[PDB]
Order: sequence, then structure tokens, then C-alpha cells
Amino acid sequence: GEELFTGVVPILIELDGHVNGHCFFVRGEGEGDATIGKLSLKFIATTGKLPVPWPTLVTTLVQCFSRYPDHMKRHDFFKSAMPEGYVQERTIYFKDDGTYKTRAEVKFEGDTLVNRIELKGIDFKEDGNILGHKLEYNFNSHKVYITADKQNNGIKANFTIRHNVEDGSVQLADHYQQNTPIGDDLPDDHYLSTQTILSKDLNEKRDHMVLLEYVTAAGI
Amino acid sequence: GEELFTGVVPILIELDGHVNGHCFFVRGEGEGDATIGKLSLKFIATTGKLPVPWPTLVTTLVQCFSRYPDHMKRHDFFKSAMPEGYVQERTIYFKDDGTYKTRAEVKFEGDTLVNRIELKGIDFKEDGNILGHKLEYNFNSHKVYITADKQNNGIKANFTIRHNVEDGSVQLADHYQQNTPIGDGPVDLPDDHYLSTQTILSKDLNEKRDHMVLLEYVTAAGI
Ligand SMILES: [Cu+2]
Repeated sequence: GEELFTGVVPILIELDGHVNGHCFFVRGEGEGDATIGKLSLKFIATTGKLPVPWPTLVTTLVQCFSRYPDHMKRHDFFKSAMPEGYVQERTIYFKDDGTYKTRAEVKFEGDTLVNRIELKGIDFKEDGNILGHKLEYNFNSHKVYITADKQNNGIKANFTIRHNVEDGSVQLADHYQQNTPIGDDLPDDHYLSTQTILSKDLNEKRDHMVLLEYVTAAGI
Repeated sequence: GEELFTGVVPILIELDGHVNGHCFFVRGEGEGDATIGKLSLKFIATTGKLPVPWPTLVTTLVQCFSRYPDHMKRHDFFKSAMPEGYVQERTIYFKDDGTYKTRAEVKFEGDTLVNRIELKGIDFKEDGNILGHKLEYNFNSHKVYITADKQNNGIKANFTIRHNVEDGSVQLADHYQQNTPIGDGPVDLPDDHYLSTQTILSKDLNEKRDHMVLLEYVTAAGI
């Protein structure tokens, strides 16, 4: 499993999104390097202007690329669910606002690691921070708290994303997560420490997101 | 199973459609009466103007509501799955044109019978009859040939839809179908028969969204 992440691996991400009657498709390409815990990705909305802000889709759009330092390798479930992969499901509750529900399969298809997702968004207020496009084009650092789910031969994860709002206020987004292996390890409690920059290609006419991200595992 | 169709039952239909990079959502509501084999439905495209003609979605958008006459009740698989429901999968090949692949779950959610579908459309020619919106706003009668698929505890079905085209020609659409029960309970596996179908497509004159009003009569025969 780990053997497949020694060095740079090409990435493909695909998202099916349906939110309050509005539909979108997002394709992402780039590279991941799990030895340094770095992702470099460009995402394009093939269906035109997104009906939701790009930052709300960051956590949905490969943890497999988190850097697990040598003393924590035995706690890296994401790797070793390779090459068959794992199913990542989440419910994301936006405080005072609407909810995303997601399902995804992360796996190898040849040399490329692929993340295919379906996203359903419900009960979002018109003129809220999400449908109103009131979220700043940035992202903050978080701790992703991971625990083992022995009964589903996998893991649960809990976190709160902090979305900055043009207002000066903050939009919270409580993430509840589950991962189960597709094919035939289970960690003690730890967390992933995350950092992310969102930018734009200045020559790109389509609605898009350039993303650089660093993630490393800690807490043992 | 059959017990649940004695009266008028409210219907909900939902379609996820992805065709040649386009994407759309269709919500449908109305009523079905299986005693007379009648559907009355209104469909709305919540995502704007559909990238494909409404008639191409008709077969994808509740055969449990077919009328099975008393002498054929033991051959009605669709109702015997219920209320737990069945999975309806199809491949639809359009002659000289691109194909749909569909998957759907038909089941009860409370009193409402619900049909939730995913549709993938591939290899459709731009300025063909489908992407070019060249199909007349109507629908024809067909025979849906049903056979038993004992090995999947369900049924296969085959038929060809005839879509009239504005030029006077016809666009054929070969349907290949499979149904399997969602539940573990027993179901009726039928001897070969067919469903006879008739359908009218109309518009609500007060509806500004892209939509389809549909009235349909279907009865089972051929024993
Ligand atoms: Cu979709």
C-alpha cells in the first residue's frame, strides 16, 4: 500500500454536485507527493459558474496523500486500502445553513489515483453565505480528528471547517466522516494537520480553483 | 404487494442525468392507478432547458402501475417486490446515435411510490436528433416483452421505442432492461408476456419552467 506513494503520483478528481435544484460538474487534475504531504491541483467547473463557493467544496474534492512520519506509518489507513481503494462518506452541516452529503471512491486506475464523488446539498438558504456567495476565497488550517471504526473495518473522522466571510464573521461547517475499504490497518486516535492555499490561473477563462495543500499526521 | 395498488397512489420521480458533459435534474409528481393502468404525472426540469428532448426520457421516468388483469395477477413481478421495491437498469441504444445507461430504485417511502434514477448518456452526435432537438413532442404505443430471469430472482425486458422526427423519419431506441428485487422476500417470476403501452405528452400553459405533462395507459397481455 505505502509502496505506491513513494514519489509523485498523478491525480484525477471528479465531482457530481446537486444543490437546491442546481447541478454542477467539477474536474480536477494534478499531483500528490505523500513523502512531503503536498497536493498540487487545478479544478475546473465544466458546467459554468458554480452555484456554491469553491471553498465549500475543498474538503470534498485524497487524504491518502497526508504525510505520515515514520513513527506513525502503522496508523495510515488511507494507504494500504490501496490499490483497491476506500469509500469516503461525509455529512457536512453548515451552521445556520444547509447540509452537504457526499460519497466518494478513492482508488488507483493505472498510475493515477482517482477520486470520484457525488454531492447532494439540501436546505440551503437563498441569500445565505453559501448560495449568496459571501465566503472569502481562502482556507484555514484544521485538525482532522481520526478514530478507528473496527466494526466497519475502517475509520471515522470529525472536524469543523472555518470559512471566513466577507462580513468579517465566520461560517462553521461540522464534518462527520466515514471511510471503509473497497477490497478485502486500523489506527489509534490521531489527527491530521492541514494547510491550504486557494488561487487562480490568470489565463483561465472558465470558473476554476487552483489549490496547494500540505497535510501531515500527528498526535502520538 | 398487490394490496398496495388497489387505490390511487401518489408518485414521486427524480432523475439525475449526465449527457455528453451536460447535466440536468428532473422532478416528477402525480398519481397512478394500477386497477385501470393509468398514470398522471407532471415533470419539471429544475436545472433549466433540457439538453435532450423530453420524449427520450419517457421510458426512464413505474411499471408497477401497469394493469394486470385478474387472470395474469400471478405474473406481476413489479408489485410483488413492493413495498421494499426493485432496481431497474437499462441500456438504451439510439440507432445511428448515442446511448443512455440508467439505474433506478422504485419503492415505497410512506404512502408515496418513489422512482429515483441516474442516467448517463454517451457518444451522442451534436446536431443529431437528440442533441439537435429534432424529435416531435409525442409518443407512440409499444409492446414491452417481459421474460423471467430466475438466476437474478427477477425479470428481463426488451423493446424498441419509435421516436417520430420532425422531418417525417423515425428515430429508433432499442431498450434492454433488467429488474431485481431490493428485498429478500419472495416475488412472482412470470411466464413470457408483454405490456401494451399508450402515452400522451402535453404542457401546462401556466408553467414557465421547461416541463412535461404525461398521461399513460398500460395493460399486461399475451397469455
Ligand atoms: Cu448528477
